[PDB]
Amino acid sequence: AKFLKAGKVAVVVRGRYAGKKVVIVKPHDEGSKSHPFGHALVAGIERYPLKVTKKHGAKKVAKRTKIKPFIKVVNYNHLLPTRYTLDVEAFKSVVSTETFEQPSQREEAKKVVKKAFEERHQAGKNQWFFSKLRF
Amino acid sequence: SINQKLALVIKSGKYTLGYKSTVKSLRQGKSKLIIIAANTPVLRKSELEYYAMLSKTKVYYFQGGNNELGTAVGKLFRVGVVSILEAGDSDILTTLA
Amino acid sequence: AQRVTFRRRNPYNTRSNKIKVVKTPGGILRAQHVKKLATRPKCGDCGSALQGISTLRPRQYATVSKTHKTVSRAYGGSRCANCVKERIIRAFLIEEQKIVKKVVKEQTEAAK
Amino acid sequence: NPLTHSTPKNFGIGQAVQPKRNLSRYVKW
Amino acid sequence: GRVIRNQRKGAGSIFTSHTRLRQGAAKLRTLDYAERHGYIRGIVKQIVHDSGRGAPLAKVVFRDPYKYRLREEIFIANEGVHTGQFIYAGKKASLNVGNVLPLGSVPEGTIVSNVEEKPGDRGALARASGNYVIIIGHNPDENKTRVRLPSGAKKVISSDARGVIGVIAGGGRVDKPLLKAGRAFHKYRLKRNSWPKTRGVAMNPVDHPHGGGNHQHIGKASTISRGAVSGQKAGLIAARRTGLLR
Amino acid sequence: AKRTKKVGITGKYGVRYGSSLRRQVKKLEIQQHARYDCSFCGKKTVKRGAAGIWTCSCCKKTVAGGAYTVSTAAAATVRSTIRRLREMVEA
Amino acid sequence: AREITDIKQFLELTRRADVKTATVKINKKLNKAGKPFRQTKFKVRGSSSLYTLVINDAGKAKKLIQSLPPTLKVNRL
RNA sequence: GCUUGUGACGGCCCGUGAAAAUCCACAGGAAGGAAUAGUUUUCAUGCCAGGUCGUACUGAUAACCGCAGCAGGUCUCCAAG
RNA sequence: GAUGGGGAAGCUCCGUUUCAAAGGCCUGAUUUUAUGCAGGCCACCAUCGAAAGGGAAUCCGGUUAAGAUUCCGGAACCUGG
Repeated sequence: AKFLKAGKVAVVVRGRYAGKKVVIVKPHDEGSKSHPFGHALVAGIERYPLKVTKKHGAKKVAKRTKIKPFIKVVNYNHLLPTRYTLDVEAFKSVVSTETFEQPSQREEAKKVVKKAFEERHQAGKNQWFFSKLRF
Repeated sequence: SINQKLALVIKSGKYTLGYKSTVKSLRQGKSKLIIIAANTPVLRKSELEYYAMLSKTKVYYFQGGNNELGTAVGKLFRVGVVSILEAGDSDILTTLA
Repeated sequence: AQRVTFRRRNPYNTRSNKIKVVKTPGGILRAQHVKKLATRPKCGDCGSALQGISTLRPRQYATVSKTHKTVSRAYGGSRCANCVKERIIRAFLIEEQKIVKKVVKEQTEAAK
Repeated sequence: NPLTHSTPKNFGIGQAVQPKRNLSRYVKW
Repeated sequence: GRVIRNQRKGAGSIFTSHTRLRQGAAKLRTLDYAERHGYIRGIVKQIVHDSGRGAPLAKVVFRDPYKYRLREEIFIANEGVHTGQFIYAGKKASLNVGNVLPLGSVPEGTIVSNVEEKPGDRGALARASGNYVIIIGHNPDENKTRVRLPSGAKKVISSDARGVIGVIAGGGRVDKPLLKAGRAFHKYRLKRNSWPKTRGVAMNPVDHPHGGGNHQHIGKASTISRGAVSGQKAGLIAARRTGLLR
Repeated sequence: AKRTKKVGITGKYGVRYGSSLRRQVKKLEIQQHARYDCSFCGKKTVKRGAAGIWTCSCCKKTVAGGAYTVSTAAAATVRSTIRRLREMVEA
Repeated sequence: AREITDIKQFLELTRRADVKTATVKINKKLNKAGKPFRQTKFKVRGSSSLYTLVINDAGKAKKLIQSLPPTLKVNRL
């Protein structure tokens, strides 16, 4: 069956983001006026939170754990689909084709993504999706 | 043997050839089986298996190089992986594979 | 039918001493010393000249903006982007199968 | 607590550059 | 008299080795904890040509145990290695071509090369191309090992002495006629000044013991005592027999 | 158009060196300039760069080997003897 | 040894406070194929560079010359 | 067309045909810093200094060496119909 | 080719990182004062050796009885701050 879906984590293997982890939010399997190929809208995190430890108190923890996200159209061929998953229903509205085209709507739509990700990093659900891939 | 299995799929059933055209059938879950050469590079095979365990498809290993696997599907060129997306009157799916 | 000399005291044809023949504004042919050509930077993996970098001599990169010396992928000015595509595949699928190995070492305890 | 992770580093030869130990027995005096 | 030509190689002036293009001294890895209590893996980066030698070299890159870095070393490449190969080194390694094991760890009838005389000399025996020693037996108490040196001599060494599995690459080298004095000129420019060789017969009573006379001939036996003295020794030295074999 | 009859590749040497030596080289120089199958990429790109080293131009593997040919005679029976002693201890 | 295109950007460097002098060169050329015209250049001298503006349409070139700042000491032709 | 430069290919080797200073990129994440406002001299422009010894002329059928203003010897670039 | 060492009646010889306690950095700790004390580091450990090898950056026009890619006029560029 089709393992590219709304929750499926992937890895970005092609360009400026190569090595970073994403989540496939709104896949278009076949067709579009532009992008005449199967592509998937994704959201991912560009900066990974730094090592946090017992010894860091006070303000370091909040400034180590800062996440920087992104939203991108990407071609399947540039993704490694993997078995992991996220619960994506938070921002399903906020990451969309309508968000692109009006780039103001893209920096409005990182906030609802940046907030959903720093939540999950508390309450350590999806421990792996927040750890820097290494290569 | 396996040759008669592959050889009967040709005119009775539909299939794809080569790496990049299996993954499009495999990422679409149209792949009912894949046959993978013995000389194929490890990191290639490792990835073809990983796509399979996600799409839950049977991975059968042809015994031979890619020079022989194309001799099996009746091609004059080498082929390193083959995906069977619809089987013909042959028994390939129901049997050992 | 004009002929021209070296402009420097090296009489000899060595690798640094190359000459190009130039027509000046004052009508005369004159020789012009030329500096050795620049080689493209190479992928430290596959060896193929990695595109996007400007080809200069080594100390002429100290004078240049950083966009000439880099691309915006990870391992930008270093590996050829198909050597980065692999080592992402290889870093994910080696430490993928490496998790499956560590459950079997928990099972091989309870199975025996 | 949710954010902090457990590494453990594996000294089993073959991996994990060795820690700093007490070499006081081995030093060249 | 004069000082003859073989007495003239000792002071080593123009007779030294031509060392410029040589990749380095091909050795095995220093014997350490990780190798004698277990194995450590490198990979062979490129297998390359060394000047003055007959056999290719391989550069395998290990990971330093006690400090963060890489360390790369020069192995004489056994036949069958390829770039991208994992090369395992240590007591607990496996028997495959290119892996360096102690000799006690391999069964008799195993073919290894670049074996060590004593443990930790980083290789001695059978380093020329195509050579190998066979392991013909063990002595598990007062630990030794019985191996067959490439000449056919049988030597007995320690069982902690490492050696690398397989035959050294570059076999078949001397099968090809050299065919002209030029190709032998390009051979010894990368080695040393031995060439060409004037027959001591063809020189004067000063230049050699074989010199002089109104014909070319040696005049006395061409076999010399092992107990000869400096400069007397030219010709077949302390031979037990002589003449074509039958 | 076969041109020469006996000498083949050694026609470059002309009349010199004697017939045996020229014929004994023709044995090897047909081996070292020959083109071999590649045990990895599945094509035949393999050629010799130097004594001991055999370079694929496809998969860029370099492969150590025999001086005038890929696999030496006494080598192919080492990697069987080594394959046999390995199974001996693990079986 | 540089060139300026926009008129406005040229009006900046004249005030840039590194520019002590300028000049106006007049060159008589022809355009297209047939007929000539009067081409002028304005060369302002920086410390490290020399900027020039080329005016091929003489309807603009006069409105520009008057617009030069009074401190700048101009050498015409 | 000739001279020189260069690029992509091919041949040859039991011959595979220097080293280093020097400069840069990348991996890493030490730290340091937005909200009444804080950086960045690898973007632009602007500012100051750039020392010591060599520098003439022949380079040869008389300026070099051969007792000399010697038919000898002596490395090299440019090259018209 | 010094040093450390090692020979040599001695002039000096071996050797060049060698059986060596072979060294100065990066800033944190200081706002009594500047640098104590601080963790970490990095072990390559003289120097000499090419006016043809490697190498930061300059061009055109004019000028002298004799000098110029150096002087003049103009147009650039590099390096350290």
